[PDB]
Amino acid sequence: AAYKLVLIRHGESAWNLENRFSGWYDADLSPAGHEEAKRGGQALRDAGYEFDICFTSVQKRAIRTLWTVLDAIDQMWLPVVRTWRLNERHYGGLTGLNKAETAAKHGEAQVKIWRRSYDVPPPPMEPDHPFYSNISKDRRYADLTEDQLPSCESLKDTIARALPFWNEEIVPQIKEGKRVLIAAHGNSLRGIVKHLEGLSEEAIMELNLPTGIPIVYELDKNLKPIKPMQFLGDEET
Amino acid sequence: AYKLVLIRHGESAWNLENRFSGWYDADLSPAGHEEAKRGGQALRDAGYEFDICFTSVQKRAIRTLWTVLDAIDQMWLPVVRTWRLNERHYGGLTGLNKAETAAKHGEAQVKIWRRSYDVPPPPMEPDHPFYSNISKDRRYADLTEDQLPSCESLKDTIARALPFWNEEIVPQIKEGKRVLIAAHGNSLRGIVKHLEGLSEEAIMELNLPTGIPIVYELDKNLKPIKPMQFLGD
Ligand SMILES: O=C(O)c1sc(-c2ccc(Cl)cc2)cc1NS(=O)(=O)c1ccc(-c2ccccc2)cc1
Ligand SMILES: [Cl-]
Repeated sequence: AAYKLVLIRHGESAWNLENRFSGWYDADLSPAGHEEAKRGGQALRDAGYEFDICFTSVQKRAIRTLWTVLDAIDQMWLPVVRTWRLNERHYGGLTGLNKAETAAKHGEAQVKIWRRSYDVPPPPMEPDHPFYSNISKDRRYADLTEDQLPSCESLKDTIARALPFWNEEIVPQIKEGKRVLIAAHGNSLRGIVKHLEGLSEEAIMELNLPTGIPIVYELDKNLKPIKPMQFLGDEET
Repeated sequence: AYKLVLIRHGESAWNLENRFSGWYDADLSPAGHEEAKRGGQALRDAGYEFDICFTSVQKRAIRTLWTVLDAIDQMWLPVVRTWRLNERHYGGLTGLNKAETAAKHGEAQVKIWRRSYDVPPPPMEPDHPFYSNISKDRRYADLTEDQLPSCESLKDTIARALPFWNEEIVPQIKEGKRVLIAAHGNSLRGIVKHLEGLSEEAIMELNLPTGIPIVYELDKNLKPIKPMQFLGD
């Protein structure tokens, strides 16, 4: 095919072990998540993959995933572009709560609604939230407009702010012939896959990308996949 | 009162910093990595904040920057890589230790290369074990035939570093962005010579320490207001 695109979702994070909602909280990879990224990078290396430009988020679990991959494929010299628009979904007032605290505060009915809904956001992250200043006041978002900095996101919102970066910055590079690697998060990559494959809301909500695994798209010149996404790695994985 | 921070990477693998590593893409040794950690330590203790980072395309510098960014919790910063910040290209000497250099070319010629600002070493020829490894490396594929060196005098090195400084770094400094630069001995020499208006002899005598933040305070014309200061204990 004309073009080749590779995606990778970061592995386990420090708060995954605590089953706390991270969202825009900047949790690091756990040691296992780091090893996952090493194995994904080794897979890209064994297949001889070469890239020309990399995109990631401003969250260190994704950036460290990208770094680990670039180390394993000996392409640390590649240009790297970071953007908030590839960040994980913003989980609003749920940020920092674990599974038990979430169920305790909101009830399983409300939680089920948030789980299966495409466009209903979680509560907003208010100024008295324990991570409000940690996230909303982080200088890395200093240049965001008031309507750009979310207090909370539905999956719809997440995709709606990821896809402008895709269209305006990634698509031109792919059509320039550059081999792109995107290292990001479950829900931002969902936005990209939903656009690539023309998936429905239900279908994208049922899609769970595996972690630490290179995802390969073969694309024609209009960036339509010519075959299903392919996972790279040993036969087991 | 702009703030500019430079950091020179530390020790590379296989003693290659005592072997004219130049454009060979040697990785840091564990000790050189530890050095970068200590420098990042120092910067975080001091509460330094950056807005943009510049480095070479060589992994010992890149990994140094990565280690600093990790230590100061600023991995989200934008990073620009450029070959123009590469270490000096030592041509045919690349990879040889001091004894092998003397044995191959003689003490008199080696002293001349050591002390001269504008006499390059001999070119890296196809028989050199690094010739195809460096000259056919994909990251240089866009360089014009005049741009890809086979060897560099110190003069050459500074001459290709300065256009990047003037065209890319200066405008960021003038916008008030706090710049971090992680690079190599001789490209950083280029920056320092331009900053302090040093002479050729002076720049050849200056030996920047490794793994230590080097802090510059510049006025509205990018002229240092005081000597460079080092960050540590
Ligand atoms: O079970 C399920 O898959 C989901 S998804 C979901 C949900 C999705 C979107 C919104 Cl906005 C709100 C909620 C709720 C549940 N149920 S849960 O028991 O309360 C639960 C709560 C947290 C976790 C967790 C585990 C690791 C790291 C971080 C969090 C797992 C489960
Ligand atoms: Cl980077």
